[PDB]
Amino acid sequence: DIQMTQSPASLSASVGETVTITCRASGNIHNFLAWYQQKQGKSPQVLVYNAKTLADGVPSRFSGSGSGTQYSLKINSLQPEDFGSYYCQQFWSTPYTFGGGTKLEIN
Amino acid sequence: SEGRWRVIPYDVLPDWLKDNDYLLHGHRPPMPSFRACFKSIFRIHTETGNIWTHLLGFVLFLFLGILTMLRPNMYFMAPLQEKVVFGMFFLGAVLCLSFSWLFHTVYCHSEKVSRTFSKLAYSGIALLIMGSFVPWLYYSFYCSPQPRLIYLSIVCVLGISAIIVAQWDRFATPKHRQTRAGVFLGLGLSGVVPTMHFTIAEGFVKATTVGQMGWFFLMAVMYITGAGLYAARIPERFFPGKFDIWFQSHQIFHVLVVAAAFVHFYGVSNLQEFRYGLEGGCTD
Amino acid sequence: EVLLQQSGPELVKPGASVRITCKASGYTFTDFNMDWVKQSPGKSLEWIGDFNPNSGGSIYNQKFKDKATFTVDKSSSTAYMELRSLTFEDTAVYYCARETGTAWFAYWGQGTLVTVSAA
Ligand SMILES: CCCCCCCC/C=C\CCCCCCCC(=O)O
Ligand SMILES: [Zn+2]
Repeated sequence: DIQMTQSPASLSASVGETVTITCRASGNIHNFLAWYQQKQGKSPQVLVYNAKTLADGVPSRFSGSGSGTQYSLKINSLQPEDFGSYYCQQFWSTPYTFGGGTKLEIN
Repeated sequence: SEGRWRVIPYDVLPDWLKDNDYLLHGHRPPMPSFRACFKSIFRIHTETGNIWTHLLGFVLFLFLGILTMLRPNMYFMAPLQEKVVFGMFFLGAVLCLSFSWLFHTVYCHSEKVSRTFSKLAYSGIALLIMGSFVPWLYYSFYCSPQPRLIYLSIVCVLGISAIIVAQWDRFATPKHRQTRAGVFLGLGLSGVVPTMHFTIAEGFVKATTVGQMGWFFLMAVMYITGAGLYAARIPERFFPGKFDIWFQSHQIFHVLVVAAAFVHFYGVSNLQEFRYGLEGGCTD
Repeated sequence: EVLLQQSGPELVKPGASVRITCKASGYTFTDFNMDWVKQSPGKSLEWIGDFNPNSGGSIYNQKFKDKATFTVDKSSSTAYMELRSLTFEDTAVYYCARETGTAWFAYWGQGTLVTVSAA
């Protein structure tokens, strides 16, 4: 079971600043990583799949990077509507696993 | 167990994987993993036929290559010359077929990977056509060094020009499918001039009984048929969705390349026996 | 457009079973796989399994092997998940997500809240 580990856990920043969420995998997942944004009480929406491919309709500020076991999700200019919960998942190992999550606050 | 995937329809493909709108189903999804791309060789998809045609063909000319290269030197008039000149043919053949089946495997990796192997597969075609003239021009003008070097200069500047154009991103776009056909077809059209030269320089009867006059016909037909099927997508255009996996236009073009290079080798071989045979020696 | 409509909220006593619906529309239902995700309140997402409606196969998470059971109705483009022997640890929101070749989810259902209480 490939277990993911999100570093920020609880992220706080202001409007316009650059933030980054990392996601370290226990084993190699070969860029089979997806990022999701979930709002309170609603379903998650994919932001970046296949490590770096930006999903359709996602603003350009969301960027995906990394390779092998370490990956990242960067936000260029943080926006007041970017608050919520962010998750990383891997779809390489036989039992798919999500990260711990990262709550994002905007001051 | 790990790295699982399923084929997707055409509509849910990214823009860099939509090269043929007549192939409706059976496409590999974008998988940025070389391990998954090479394992897909043993799975059914739109690229399975394209891969195995030039994967097997690369072995055919790897066998034909090192068999001719390891022929005992006591059988050649000029072992160093005839082998280096023959080597350019099998070198362009091994490069062309390797750059092709590699391209059709990592085609679904990413945009950067597909863009890179696309230029290699395009340049490999020119390397094959350039390398095909090296043994043919050597024995055709075995006694005339002036046109032998002039035609080599023309084929070089025409093939390098084709490779230069092959490095352009808009060259590989679907709107220029007829353009990519005309480029490498015009590259083979250059060989018409030395073919007529050899016919009038030697006897018109010798151009038929000696060597093969049907060599030009077999080659020109496979050049025309290969370019036509490629630029028009003939099998799938009539019935889209009926040729997603097998007998598509790209597959028949892949086989025609291996068949045409096979005929050219068999043609240059009998073209070689005439040069160091009597009545085939140098004359004024 | 592609839409995944799930059943309404469930309120059952412990020890009972339940069946969650995932009505698919806007695409060929047999062309893609459908997954099931569990999200406990205040916790992260848990992958329950996937389902291949074209071949009928299903791969479960060993955490839920004796918990969930996947069913299909190709004639209505609908998927089902069946949770048995419900306890308090099963009170969560259960999603159905669709793949696109590989298991990255571009389409999600609105979610089905199954609450287990004895009040
Ligand atoms: C001995 C020469 C061997 C190579 C030439 C024979 C095969 C030629 C194939 C096609 C000729 C016209 C080219 C049009 C299709 C090429 C498209 C492509 O670049 O893949
Ligand atoms: Zn090809």
